[PDB]
Amino acid sequence: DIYSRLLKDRIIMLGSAIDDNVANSIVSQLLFLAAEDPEKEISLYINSPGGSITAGMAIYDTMQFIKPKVSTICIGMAASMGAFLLAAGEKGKRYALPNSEVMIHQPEIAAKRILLLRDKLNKVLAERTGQPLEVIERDTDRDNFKSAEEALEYGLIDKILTH
Amino acid sequence: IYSRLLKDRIIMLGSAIDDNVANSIVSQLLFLAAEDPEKEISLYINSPGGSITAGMAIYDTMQFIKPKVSTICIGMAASMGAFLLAAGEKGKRYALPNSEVMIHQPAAKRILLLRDKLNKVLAERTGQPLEVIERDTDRDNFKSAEEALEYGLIDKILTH
Amino acid sequence: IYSRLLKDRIIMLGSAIDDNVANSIVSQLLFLAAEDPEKEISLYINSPGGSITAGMAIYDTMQFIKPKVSTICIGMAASMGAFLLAAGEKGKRYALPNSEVMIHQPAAKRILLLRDKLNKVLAERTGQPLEVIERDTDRDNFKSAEEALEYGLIDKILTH
Amino acid sequence: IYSRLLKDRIIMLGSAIDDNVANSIVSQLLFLAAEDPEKEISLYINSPGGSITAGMAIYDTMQFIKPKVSTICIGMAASMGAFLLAAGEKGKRYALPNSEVMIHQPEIAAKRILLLRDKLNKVLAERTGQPLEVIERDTDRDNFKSAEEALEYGLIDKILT
Amino acid sequence: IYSRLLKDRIIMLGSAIDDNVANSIVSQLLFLAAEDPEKEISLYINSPGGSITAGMAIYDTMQFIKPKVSTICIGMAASMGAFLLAAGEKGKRYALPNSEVMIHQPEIAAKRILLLRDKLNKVLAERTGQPLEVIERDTDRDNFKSAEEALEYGLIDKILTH
Amino acid sequence: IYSRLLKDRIIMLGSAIDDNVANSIVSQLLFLAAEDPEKEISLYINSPGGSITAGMAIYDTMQFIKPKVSTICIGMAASMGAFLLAAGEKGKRYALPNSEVMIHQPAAKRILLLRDKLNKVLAERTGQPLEVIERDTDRDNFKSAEEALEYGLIDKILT
Amino acid sequence: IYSRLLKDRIIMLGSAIDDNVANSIVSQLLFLAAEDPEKEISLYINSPGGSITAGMAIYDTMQFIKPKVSTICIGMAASMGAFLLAAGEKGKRYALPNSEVMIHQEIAAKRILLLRDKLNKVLAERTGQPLEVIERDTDRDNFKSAEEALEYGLIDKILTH
Amino acid sequence: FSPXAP
Amino acid sequence: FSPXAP
Repeated sequence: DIYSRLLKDRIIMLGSAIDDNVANSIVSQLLFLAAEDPEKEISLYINSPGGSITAGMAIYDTMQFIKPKVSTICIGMAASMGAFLLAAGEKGKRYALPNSEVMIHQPEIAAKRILLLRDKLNKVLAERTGQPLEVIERDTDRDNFKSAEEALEYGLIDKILTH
Repeated sequence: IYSRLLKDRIIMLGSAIDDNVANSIVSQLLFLAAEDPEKEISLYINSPGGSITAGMAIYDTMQFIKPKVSTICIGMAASMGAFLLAAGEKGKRYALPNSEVMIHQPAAKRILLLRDKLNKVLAERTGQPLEVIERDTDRDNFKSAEEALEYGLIDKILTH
Repeated sequence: IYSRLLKDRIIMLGSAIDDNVANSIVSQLLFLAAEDPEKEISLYINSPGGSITAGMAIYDTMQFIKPKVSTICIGMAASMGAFLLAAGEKGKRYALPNSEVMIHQPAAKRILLLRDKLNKVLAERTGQPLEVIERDTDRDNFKSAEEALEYGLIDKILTH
Repeated sequence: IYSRLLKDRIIMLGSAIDDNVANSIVSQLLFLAAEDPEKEISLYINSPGGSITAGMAIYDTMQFIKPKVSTICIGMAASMGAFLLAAGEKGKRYALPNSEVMIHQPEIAAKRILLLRDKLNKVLAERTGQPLEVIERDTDRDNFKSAEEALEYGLIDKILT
Repeated sequence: IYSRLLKDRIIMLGSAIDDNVANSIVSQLLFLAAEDPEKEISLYINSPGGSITAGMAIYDTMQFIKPKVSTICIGMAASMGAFLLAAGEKGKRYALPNSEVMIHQPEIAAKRILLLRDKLNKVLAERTGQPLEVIERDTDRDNFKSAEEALEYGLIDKILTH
Repeated sequence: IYSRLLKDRIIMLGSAIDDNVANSIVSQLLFLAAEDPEKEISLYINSPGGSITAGMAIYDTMQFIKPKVSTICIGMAASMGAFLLAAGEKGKRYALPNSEVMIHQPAAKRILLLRDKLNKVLAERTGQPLEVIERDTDRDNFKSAEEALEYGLIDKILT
Repeated sequence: IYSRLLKDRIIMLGSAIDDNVANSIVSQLLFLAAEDPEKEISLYINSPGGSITAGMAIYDTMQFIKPKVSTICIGMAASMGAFLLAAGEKGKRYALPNSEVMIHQEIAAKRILLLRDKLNKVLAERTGQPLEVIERDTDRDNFKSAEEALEYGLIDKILTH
Repeated sequence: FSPXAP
Repeated sequence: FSPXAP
């Protein structure tokens, strides 16, 4: 019911791990909200431990494709593909709460596609964050946690919500 | 949840294709054609594939109904999914930039009949020799949106 | 899905036929005849077949109600599904081009003479003399849309 | 997805008869009689039969309520189902042309079901019109009938062709 | 479901009586009495019986609420179902013609069962007119009773036919 | 069913008291006080008892809310149930004629501290000396509706 | 459930705090602030505690929304439940007389460490209590009573007769 | 089944 | 989180 109220307000809640069911859910909601008003914003709230790289790449592609801008907001934690979806939000509308945390660490389908998707993830990260590619390469390979401050400085968010 | 999507004439095929998924997609197709026989349908495909009989029934319904069925690959279109993608309307077959499409494709006389027909339709809709469509739907493969557009599986890549 | 199909006077028989499916289909038929006792019904069949009593209940309901029941084979009409296809309204029995129909029908005395009662309905509806039907029933072999058409199980083949 | 049938004063007995189905049918009958005590009810029967006590609960309710309960055999009426069919209102017992009816029949005390059974035999005899002896014999014996045979036996009145 | 029969002030006791059934019946009784303290309630009984404590809770509630509780045996009223049937409003205790009634009666302290047993047999004595010894003897043994022998004994007031 | 019961400002405590039953009863009490802070609540008790922490949470919420909480023992009020019955509003603690009430009662230091506070509140409610409560709630015993009146656990027996 | 309770701007935190409970509480807080940004919220806490990241989500949300969030400990507030109690609005942090509060209290252990230190520092500012006594009291197995908790800085006032 | 039921 | 997310 709270999810329904949020959706009437063009709000999507990604509060669980990302597998194919969550991917289809978020994708359907994105497409629906864009069908209702192609030029009104969507806000994607992220409290996700991360998950499947293919599912997350699906969500990311849909975010790009729809005409609305998708602002992203980190509530509790954005890890793995959740951190990537956060960093892939609308220019200027990437937010985190003060005590939020962001680890861009990232752990039946052919291995080759996994490698190639991982490389697109890497380069998209580099362009949206400004870091040299090789740096994004290293940091998405090691366990490492940042905070709203350190993330913002890294360029994974655009603003912290204070006061 | 998806009921609201049905109103915009959008059908979501996000799971593997068995008899249940097929009857539902066929149901929704027939419904949308009843509500308006000459307005488009959009079929979003994120499917690992599945049963050849189920998918072929969805293929038949796509043909029969008077509306044009645009097909859009979101995450992945494999096996029958890929086929259903390649069998969307002329000019309205789409894939997102990071989509992937493996036409690879895994009750004996009938499977063979349906398979030969599937390869024929793939060969006409892609512009490929049947002897090639036989080859590539037999060896496990994986193709980019870019490889798929030049193969003839999609008509455009939805960029920006 | 089915709630909204029901408004367009469409009934979906996409599962095997047992007493639950039979009660469902019967109730929907009666309901649709109550809402309008002179407007068509369309029964889409994608069924592996099943109980002979259940199927016969569906058949009796189809006869009794005032509307004509067009039947349409989407994927496959086997056993009682094939029978319910052949028992649709004259002129409004349809199949899709890759549809397939096997009229092969799998208390002992009761089942025997019930099978025998089925074959004779199939005969009067199709036109085949009821030897032609006993041999086919005792046989594992399926017919395409064109075959079923020549045979009398179908009225028209759907492709606009 | 049966309440719309309930509204047209139609009850659906499509499963085997145990205490849950009995309570359901009894509640629906009482409800339809509370809404209008003098407007018909239609009981559609597609049942393999079942518990003799459950079916006798249903039968008792059919008698007690003021409305007339027409019964219609759709697919099959066996054991108590058949009984519930034969116990429908005078003149309003129907079967569809390919319906089948087997009055054959198979926690509580022995003597209880025993004279309960003698009772439903006497009721079948008055409704069909056959000698008790003959209802008595054809219940302890596997047998099946079509609408054409049932109506000859007494279990239905008219066939809906 | 029953949600609608409750509006007509009808309660359905069609299962064995345990603490969940007891709480449900007590809640429905209190509810119906809150909605109209002086309009009748009808309790339809088709019960194999069950817990003596749960049943006694239902019995107490029936007494306490201002409305009269008419009881109606549909299929069977055994054990605490039979007791609840016999304990319905004076003059409004009914049974259908083929109904049957066995007053046979088989986490909680043991002494409490003896005292509740006493008051059960006592209330039955009062309600059926039976002399106490007869109830004590008859709630000690299995015995079926058709609506006729029930009406005779005094467990119901009237049988329902027309 | 109880949705509608809740509209007549009636709460049903018919099961054993654990944290879920607690939270339920607490939420209902707070809700009913929010809807009308000066209209009565009727708590019907048919409970075997249970957790001393969860039962004492309900007790605290009964005090705090402005309404008077009349308690009514239907079948049996045992352990915390009994306590909750004895903790009802002055003059509006009731039992039915065949109701029965056993005040027997089964970090760890907290459960002991709560036990002592329970004994103190109970002694105040009954009027009996604590010294006896401290032993009575230690014994397997059961009072009748009448005996309960005499003790001070209830102050009126319903006809 | 507890939707009726929501209407009265009351939130119930009666279970352990994980990400689901979090998201629930967060959504309800945001909703109540949307409905009326300047009317109070009452958060009742009967929680054994739980995840530090989930609880921290809830805390951030409490800060951000315009309404004042009064917190009330009913049965027990442990771990992040105690932290959420202590983080209620100034002057509107309550406990019932027999409540108990123990501030005793997938993810890197180094991160757990820094998280804890930040938590300690918030509790310090929130109770007016030296950080060293805050860090020492989360090593103990002590539980503060309602009154003990009031003279420590965890709640503003106790409500009784 | 009407006519005639109901 | 409005103002301003949205």
